[PDB]
Amino acid sequence: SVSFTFPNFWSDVEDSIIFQGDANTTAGTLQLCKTNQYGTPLQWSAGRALYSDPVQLWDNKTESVASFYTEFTFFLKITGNGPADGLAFFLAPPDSDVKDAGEYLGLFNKSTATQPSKNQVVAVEFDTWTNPNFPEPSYRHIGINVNSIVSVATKRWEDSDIFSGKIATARISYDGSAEILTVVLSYPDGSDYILSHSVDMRQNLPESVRVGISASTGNNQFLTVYILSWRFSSNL
Amino acid sequence: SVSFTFPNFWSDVEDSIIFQGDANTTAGTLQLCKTNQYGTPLQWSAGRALYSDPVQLWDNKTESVASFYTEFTFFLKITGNGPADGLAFFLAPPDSDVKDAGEYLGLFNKSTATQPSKNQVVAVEFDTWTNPNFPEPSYRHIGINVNSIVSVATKRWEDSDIFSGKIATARISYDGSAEILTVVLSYPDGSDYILSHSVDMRQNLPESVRVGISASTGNNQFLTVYILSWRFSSNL
Amino acid sequence: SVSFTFPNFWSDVEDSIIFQGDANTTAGTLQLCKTNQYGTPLQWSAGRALYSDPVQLWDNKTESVASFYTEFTFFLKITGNGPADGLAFFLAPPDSDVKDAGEYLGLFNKSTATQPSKNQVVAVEFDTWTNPNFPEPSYRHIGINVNSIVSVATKRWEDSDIFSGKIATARISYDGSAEILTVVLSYPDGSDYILSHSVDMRQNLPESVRVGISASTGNNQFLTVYILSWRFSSNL
Amino acid sequence: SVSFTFPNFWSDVEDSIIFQGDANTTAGTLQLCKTNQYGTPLQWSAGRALYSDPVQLWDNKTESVASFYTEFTFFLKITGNGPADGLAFFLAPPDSDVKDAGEYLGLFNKSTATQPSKNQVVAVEFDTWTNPNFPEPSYRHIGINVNSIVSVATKRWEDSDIFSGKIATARISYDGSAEILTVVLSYPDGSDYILSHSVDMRQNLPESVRVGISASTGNNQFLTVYILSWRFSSNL
Ligand SMILES: *[C@@H]1O[C@H](CO)[C@@H](O[C@@H]2O[C@H](CO)[C@@H](O)[C@H](O)[C@H]2NC(C)=O)[C@H](O)[C@H]1NC(C)=O
Ligand SMILES: *[C@@H]1O[C@H](CO)[C@@H](O[C@@H]2O[C@H](CO)[C@@H](O)[C@H](O)[C@H]2NC(C)=O)[C@H](O)[C@H]1NC(C)=O
Ligand SMILES: *[C@@H]1O[C@H](CO)[C@@H](O[C@@H]2O[C@H](CO)[C@@H](O)[C@H](O)[C@H]2NC(C)=O)[C@H](O)[C@H]1NC(C)=O
Ligand SMILES: *[C@@H]1O[C@H](CO)[C@@H](O[C@@H]2O[C@H](CO)[C@@H](O)[C@H](O)[C@H]2NC(C)=O)[C@H](O)[C@H]1NC(C)=O
Ligand SMILES: CO[C@@H]1O[C@H](CO)[C@H](O)[C@H](O[C@H]2O[C@H](CO)[C@H](O)[C@H](O)[C@H]2O)[C@H]1O
Ligand SMILES: CO[C@@H]1O[C@H](CO)[C@H](O)[C@H](O[C@H]2O[C@H](CO)[C@H](O)[C@H](O)[C@H]2O)[C@H]1O
Ligand SMILES: CO[C@@H]1O[C@H](CO)[C@H](O)[C@H](O[C@H]2O[C@H](CO)[C@H](O)[C@H](O)[C@H]2O)[C@H]1O
Ligand SMILES: CO[C@@H]1O[C@H](CO)[C@H](O)[C@H](O[C@H]2O[C@H](CO)[C@H](O)[C@H](O)[C@H]2O)[C@H]1O
Ligand SMILES: [Ca+2]
Ligand SMILES: [Ca+2]
Ligand SMILES: [Ca+2]
Ligand SMILES: [Ca+2]
Ligand SMILES: [Mn+2]
Ligand SMILES: [Mn+2]
Ligand SMILES: [Mn+2]
Ligand SMILES: [Mn+2]
Repeated sequence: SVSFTFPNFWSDVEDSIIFQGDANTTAGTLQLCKTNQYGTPLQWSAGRALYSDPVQLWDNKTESVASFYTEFTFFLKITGNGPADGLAFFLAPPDSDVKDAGEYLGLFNKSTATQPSKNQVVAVEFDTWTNPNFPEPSYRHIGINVNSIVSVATKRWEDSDIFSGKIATARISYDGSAEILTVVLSYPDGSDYILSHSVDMRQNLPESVRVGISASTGNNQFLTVYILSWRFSSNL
Repeated sequence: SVSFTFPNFWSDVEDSIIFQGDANTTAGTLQLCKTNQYGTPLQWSAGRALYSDPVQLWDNKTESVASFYTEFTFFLKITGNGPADGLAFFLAPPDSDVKDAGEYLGLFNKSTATQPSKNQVVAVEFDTWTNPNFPEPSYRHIGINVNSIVSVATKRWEDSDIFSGKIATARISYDGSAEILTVVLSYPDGSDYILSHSVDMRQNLPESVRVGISASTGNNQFLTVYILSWRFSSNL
Repeated sequence: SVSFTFPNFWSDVEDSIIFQGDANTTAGTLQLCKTNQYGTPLQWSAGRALYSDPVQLWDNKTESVASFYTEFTFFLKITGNGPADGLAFFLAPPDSDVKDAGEYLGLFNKSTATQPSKNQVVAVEFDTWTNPNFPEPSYRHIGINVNSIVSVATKRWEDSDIFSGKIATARISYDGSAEILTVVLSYPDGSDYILSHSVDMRQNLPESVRVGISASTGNNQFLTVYILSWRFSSNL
Repeated sequence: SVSFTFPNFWSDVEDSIIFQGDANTTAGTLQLCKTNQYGTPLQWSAGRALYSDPVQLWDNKTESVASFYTEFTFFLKITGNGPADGLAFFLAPPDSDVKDAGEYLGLFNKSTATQPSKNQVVAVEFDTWTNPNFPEPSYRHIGINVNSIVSVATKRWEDSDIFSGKIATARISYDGSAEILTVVLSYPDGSDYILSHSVDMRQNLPESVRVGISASTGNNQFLTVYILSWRFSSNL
């Protein structure tokens, strides 16, 4: 059983959050990627914020899988028409470090991003940029990734919400018995996105893992991701 | 596309909410079942609060199913050791009225509660009382009901949370493409319940329906359910 | 050095709040005056909710009036054009009990309401009814009462806010050194009422007092006051 | 009759807020003074954020000082034992620009900071550093400044709250009729600071003024002030 709550990141979350890549706290929020003194986000950057304590995903001698829930708010600071690349919530082995930037969201490497058998990561992505390098929706989208940058299921993410300049609330749940991952993205306006898909953690990740949030950028400099709050709870 | 938000029920929600059975507003909240002048809940009562506007669940000539999300907070005013019977969120034909009280949660009739083919209702229940009349967990529980008072899937609901005297937050989502219903129950302490199950609305409900919240009581008078807030959104 | 916080009144505030007259808790709120089973407020009723623990207002040889701050939210459920009589925050001797209803706000008796030397109560009133019995604004108003139902200072209270059907936030502060009482009434719309006046508690109240909120009604039955939250802190 | 509300500073408040000195927005907040790429605050810096629209303070032949109320939250990011210099809310002529840093809080010049007749500024200061250059409390404090860096009235500000690492809420009100300025500083823990003092804006400021918040630093580099939200309303 694991749980934590960050109403904000004003306190010294140093002894509770592992910062990878560019990740760090900025004025009570988590800023995954670096910006210059002029507030302009740097190109090809990546960062991740992983919770220190590990999570018992499942048991082998019991085959019993754990359930978990996470909720976090984020703001997309967009100053252009081509924001990239987005952010993602994810689970990975405790020693997993930041990977490639750009379309890989700091989760995979260029060489194996499309090879599930060569990865150990499950994530829900909020993709603000359609990439031609591999198969994916031609529109902004939300998706569930199982050991691959190519989502197993996606949902269209409206630009009116992406460029809304409003605080979004992401909720992700997983029922260990049913083996179902669900994501709900909500905007203060009146729009909710719902995406669910069956996924068995036992065949995609080790018994013990860490949870975190990742973000990255490519050539454009029109986007900076900020996480305002974050809580999580898990039960075997 | 349908959506609404009730941060509270202080306003005159008369021209937006259909009250069934005992249901009504009480000091900014929805109180489904009646209590006396001494605050004591009456026995064998039932009540439902349905949103006026109908929701397009699915399309026949398109086979396309809609997705929706709902969130609401509730408080369990318990004054004894045997609180019953609980509450539930549900979807049913627009002309569906309150049914039997007690273990039926105002959703089914005594005679057909266990006969799916004789019902038109999908619900997520928060059952505070184990009934011997039909099969169900011997402990307090949360469940998904598909045209029957006998849940297709359940999750244990800890008494420490039920008798916590705290405001609970219920979240229910449905992905029309994946045909998955998910429920998350959260307590300000640090406990989250997650329950997901595949369910196809097309074979359980008509194209157009109404959403609502229901509650009922039996012989005991140790429980009074109050809904503090409620919002919903749906998209075809 | 006394302080307390009530984010709501869902818990059993029995062993912390002294209920006088009709006062009691109702669905997470404080309802000072009673209503029938039809939700209709009874005529000529009065009620007060005083915090159990007494507050040290001042001292003699020590010479040091205590400072305090209190904040609370309330809703005016109005169903007619003649709401009466309103509510008030007050300080009085620990053994002070509810007084007369109607225009006296449960704070004074009919025979001495206009005689300062015969009373022991300082209060901030939110008067929704202009009375001709004694001098007072011919319009709804907010006021500072020092041992009298006749305010020493008042501020007009716009009807657009009174019948707004929105939750109001009251803030009352007192600087024991400057001997100044300040009241600020705020509405979510965009209106703030400010009223300050010099007042020396030492010559109007005993060294030890209790703080509370009261309300009352007269002939009309168009108003029911509800207090949703309440907090207070003091320092000698 | 001017009013504005900033629940945060995530939006482009460019066409609503005049940034002076180092002031600017940082991740949804206002950062008055600059910090390097290492998050270290620069020495001897100053910045102010004034609301664009001017406020009508008072009139002559009309005789009617306007009343106003303002509320804002701020966080003191402290990394050392000598945080300086603090922040302040103020009113000054519309064309007033940032002044000297250090102990002057960006509000006065070194040569005239102690000369009321040479200044046009009324403010509430939150001084985290006792200066020996001029008379002031030998302990951290809150104060009301009338055309001088030497407060006419002050209140001790406990270090437990200053180094608390929690978000503080400041509330400032002014009754134009009573000519009374009141400040209330509140911490989520359970401490409220109250300070009131008589002040006539008519003899200290022009008929039209601008309101804002300022901050500054000296030699030490242990403090960085952040304003998370800010709202204000006024009425002639
Ligand atoms: C406020 O109302 C409550 C209603 O609950 C009163 O307490 C109840 O009193 C009845 C008997 O009159 C008991 O059967 C209940 O068990 C009590 N309820 C609780 C929660 O204890 C209470 O007396 C009223 N307070 C005042 C001052 O009249
Ligand atoms: C919900 O409760 C309200 C109580 O406010 C009921 O309204 C009252 O109804 C009675 C008759 O039943 C009238 O005499 C009163 O004038 C009504 N009160 C007000 C303020 O108008 C209402 O009937 C209840 N709703 C339902 C569906 O039962
Ligand atoms: C506050 O900082 C912002 C940083 O964004 C400054 O505005 C930027 O100015 C640079 C050039 O110096 C431009 O490339 C950016 O496009 C601007 N950003 C935005 C959002 O417009 C701004 O000048 C600073 N304000 C002050 C008073 O110094
Ligand atoms: C996150 O940002 C902070 C900025 O506050 C970094 O802390 C500074 O690190 C430099 C050296 O890298 C030190 O000289 C400063 O003294 C530090 N500042 C403070 C206030 O202690 C921190 O290094 C960053 N964390 C990571 C993992 O990069
Ligand atoms: C014009 O298309 C761009 O070509 C680049 C090589 O010339 C590169 O493929 C780029 O994609 C990269 O940047 C975008 C936008 O910033 C995004 O971050 C991608 O993930 C990243 O690979 C093409 O857009
Ligand atoms: C002692 O068991 C009770 O027997 C009753 C008949 O004598 C009846 O079955 C009752 O159940 C009813 O009340 C409970 C508790 O209030 C609950 O509401 C059930 O749904 C309702 O059927 C038995 O508990
Ligand atoms: C018909 O008007 C009533 O006259 C009374 C004397 O005959 C008395 O003034 C009464 O006022 C009372 O009711 C109002 C409205 O409820 C209010 O509560 C007053 O405080 C109360 O004295 C008149 O309505
Ligand atoms: C070494 O102490 C410094 O002496 C200065 C004169 O030589 C001056 O008093 C200085 O104070 C300055 O820095 C502090 C801390 O940052 C504060 O900002 C004061 O306002 C500023 O004048 C002393 O630190
Ligand atoms: Ca992409
Ligand atoms: Ca049951
Ligand atoms: Ca009156
Ligand atoms: Ca100083
Ligand atoms: Mn993608
Ligand atoms: Mn059940
Ligand atoms: Mn009055
Ligand atoms: Mn000072």
